[PDB]
Amino acid sequence: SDHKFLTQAVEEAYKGVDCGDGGPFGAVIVHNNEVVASCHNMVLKYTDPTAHAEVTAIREACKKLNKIELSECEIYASCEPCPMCFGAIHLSRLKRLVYGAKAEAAIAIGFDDFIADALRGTGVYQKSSLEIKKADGNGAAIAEQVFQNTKEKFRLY
Amino acid sequence: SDHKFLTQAVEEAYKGVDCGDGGPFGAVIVHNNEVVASCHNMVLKYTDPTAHAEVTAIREACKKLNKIELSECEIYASCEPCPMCFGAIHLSRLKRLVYGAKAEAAIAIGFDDFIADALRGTGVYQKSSLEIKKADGNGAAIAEQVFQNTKEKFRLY
Ligand SMILES: O=c1[nH]c(=O)c2ncn([C@@H]3O[C@H](CO)[C@@H](O)[C@H]3O)c2[nH]1
Ligand SMILES: O=c1[nH]c(=O)c2ncn([C@@H]3O[C@H](CO)[C@@H](O)[C@H]3O)c2[nH]1
Ligand SMILES: [Zn+2]
Ligand SMILES: [Zn+2]
Repeated sequence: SDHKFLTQAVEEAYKGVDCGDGGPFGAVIVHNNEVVASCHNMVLKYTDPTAHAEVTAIREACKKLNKIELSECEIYASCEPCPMCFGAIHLSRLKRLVYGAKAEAAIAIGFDDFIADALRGTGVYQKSSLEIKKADGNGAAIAEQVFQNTKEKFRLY
Repeated sequence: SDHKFLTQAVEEAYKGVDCGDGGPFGAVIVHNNEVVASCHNMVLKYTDPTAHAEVTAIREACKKLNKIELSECEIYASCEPCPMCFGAIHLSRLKRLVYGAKAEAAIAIGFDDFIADALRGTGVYQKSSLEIKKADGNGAAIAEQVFQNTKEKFRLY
């Protein structure tokens, strides 16, 4: 099931960059194999620098489920969540995170050198016991290729 | 001017608690002593765990100026911004953060031990360049008092 939802996040990244909503980032929030939210980066469409794919997905899932905690849900991110998005995942009480590409793949096409210490376990104050899986193999290769594939179809931000 | 805007952020915190919008947190974004945004936590109002005072203020400031970067603006937070909000502050390119109370003040009254390494200077992957001022004296007293005064006047989240 991990491959299915990570693939959906990747295709959301492509869709969002193709419609000009924002950058090539997708996020899918699922509740026991039922997709609650399927979103991409909306920074350009919303004129909102916080409207990352993950934050957008959290907003939508919480509004749809009428609760501010997503402890029964998991989030699939096309790319490794940034510090803001990882903090949002923590505040959401999401119980699992699966992400496709490492943040370096986005940094390679010019994005901010902006990586969540708590995700990589390199913090003094911020810790995390969130279950975190970095995908490998097939879906991971596809997810990493997103940034080379889309790098001239959108504005950096 | 720092004290005036920090006190307005604290006033926003009290205001938001009174109307049941969310927790005792406020944020004011200014552009050369002109207020661009004045908000409080809206997590309960919006059913959105990302709607912290800082994130709400960034969204509204960027909507008012019709741009996704706030490089000429400064932000005043009644309480030390969390990892999510400090990440959003990074992404917004706000050039200066002035915050009132230490995160320990919010932790003492029930909020998560959820502290941003990059704000306190212990981040490894996240490196902030923005100027950061922790308020002293009367401003610190105001901001810390927020959490004693609003104890059990709001629903925790
Ligand atoms: O988690 C993220 N979600 C996004 O939508 C997004 N859009 C851009 N970025 C930037 O990509 C880099 C790798 O996380 C960081 O510079 C992010 O700010 C994003 N990070
Ligand atoms: O930066 C923040 N803005 C808020 O609105 C807010 N509301 C609650 N909290 C929590 O307070 C603690 C200290 O920052 C952390 O547990 C935050 O999640 C907040 N942090
Ligand atoms: Zn992000
Ligand atoms: Zn916050």
